[PDB]
Amino acid sequence: DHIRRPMNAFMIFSKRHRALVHQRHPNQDNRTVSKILGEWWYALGPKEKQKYHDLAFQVKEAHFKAHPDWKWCNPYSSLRRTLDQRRALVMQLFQDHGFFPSAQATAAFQARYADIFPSKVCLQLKIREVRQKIMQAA
DNA sequence: GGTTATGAATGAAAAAGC
DNA sequence: GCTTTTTCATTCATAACC
Ligand SMILES: [Ca+2]
Repeated sequence: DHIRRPMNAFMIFSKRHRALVHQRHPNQDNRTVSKILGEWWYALGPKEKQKYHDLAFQVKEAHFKAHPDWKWCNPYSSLRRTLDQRRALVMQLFQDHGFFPSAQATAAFQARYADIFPSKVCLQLKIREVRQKIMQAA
């Protein structure tokens, strides 16, 4: 039972609305529920979204007040050309199967470009990075 | 300056072993 | 088929890395 990491705005939103999403989608597993929670979080307006950011701020403040000494712990030329190519392909994946493509369509996308994405975690990260970057500019 | 990797909560699905 | 352990989907914050 070490000192945990404080919840962000989304993890607070997930803690509250996860049981409601599972009620409205009972034949879809928890990993798919996480895809729905993220879809709802993007759908919120600045009014309701700021409510959870303000709630996440107080959690961080109380966390430092309770744990004052806690610390947050954890080809070169063709590298940028590769990264730009990876983001462009994930852009096509979203416009072809939605921003939260099914695990099947995501797996088939990985195999179609198995050379560009040498692993599943490399593709999933790029799916999350590109999607989150589009939503901040909306 | 830009990118990668991590851990926060939660829980069905999978793996392990029986 | 059961119980217990391990996977992993999600955004955000962010240190570690390049
Ligand atoms: Ca078995």
